[PDB]
Amino acid sequence: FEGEKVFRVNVEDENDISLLHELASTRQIDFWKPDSVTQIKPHSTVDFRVKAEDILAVEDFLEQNELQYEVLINNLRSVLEAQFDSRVRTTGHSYEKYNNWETIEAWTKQVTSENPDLISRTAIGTTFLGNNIYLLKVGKPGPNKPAIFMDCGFHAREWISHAFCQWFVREAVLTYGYESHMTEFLNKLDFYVLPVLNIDGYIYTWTKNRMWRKTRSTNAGTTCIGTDPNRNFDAGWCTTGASTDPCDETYCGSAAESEKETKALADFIRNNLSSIKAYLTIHSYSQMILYPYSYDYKLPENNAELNNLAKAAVKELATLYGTKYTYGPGATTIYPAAGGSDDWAYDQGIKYSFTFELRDKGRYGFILPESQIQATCEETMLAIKYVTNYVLGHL
Ligand SMILES: [Zn+2]
Repeated sequence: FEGEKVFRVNVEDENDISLLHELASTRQIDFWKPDSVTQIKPHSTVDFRVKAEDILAVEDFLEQNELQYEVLINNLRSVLEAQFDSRVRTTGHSYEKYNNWETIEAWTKQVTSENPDLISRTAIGTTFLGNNIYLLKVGKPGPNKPAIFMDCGFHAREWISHAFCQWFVREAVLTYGYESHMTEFLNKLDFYVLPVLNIDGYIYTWTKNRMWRKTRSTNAGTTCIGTDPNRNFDAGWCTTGASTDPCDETYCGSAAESEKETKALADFIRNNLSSIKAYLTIHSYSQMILYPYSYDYKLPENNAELNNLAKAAVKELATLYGTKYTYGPGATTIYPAAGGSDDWAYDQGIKYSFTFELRDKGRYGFILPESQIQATCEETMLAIKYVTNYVLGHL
């Protein structure tokens, strides 16, 4: 990644959109925000990574076509080399470092072993490569308990999301019995926490390509690997904002739930639907709380409720470090995109369904340094606990 840059471009009108589409047809562009040229809406900004050999051609294109831009990251190599800046020295698990899959997997076994009265672990299925997909149930044992479901690591490169699910579990077990809200939460409900969904992809970001997003499944008739798991669910599947080309980063897959990982998640949720009252899915970056719908311009029946809940959660998050989040329906932040898990869960009857996009706002983008894990998780905890308390009181 030596000499690679990440650009941000201001798009005003449809002319700017088709210009970016033409640029992306001329050079290989890795869209960071949103996920593809096809998800770009008028009056927004767009972030994308450019290869070293393409920097001058891209800059020339932006300048001569009068697209206003800035360089977010001047040398991606420098940012990548600076990501591992944790002051915690150890080769084992740390909640303040990014942990590889072998380490996270060992952590799921250990944290469960150490806290059997608060945590149980199951494997809800296996990935394309045969890795167990672990799910942790966090709560004091009891009958007929409602549940909140939270997943992290849909997208391989969004490392802060995987880190957050681990932090959440730590907070649940260490504050139970000591902080009144968490104590009430674990007594009355369970959290189902899926710390990494896209395990094969996550491994790939550690071993071969830090910028990988998709699953690692094969596709018929092409060398292009993987499906976008957040375009693989049965929600207006593959009708908008995605791609039928396996070589695209938003490939919807060969069918809804074609991926072992997404099928395992959808099966678990269907099998547990009477219990699950909220669905929370954790991503990065851009500091947003989004709710349905993304697949269509239509609004959910309880739009006013979801908007108010999102507003309150965003305000609660800001109380800690002043971090600013935006919020709203998915289809107001990007061009409509089909096949999302938050939309799917909502259409199953789960009335509280939210996507969280964590820090930052583009300074480091996906490559958030370890030194920000703690503050990111701390403030995010406030929003999650706020949503939990709301859900508990609105059963
Ligand atoms: Zn994501």
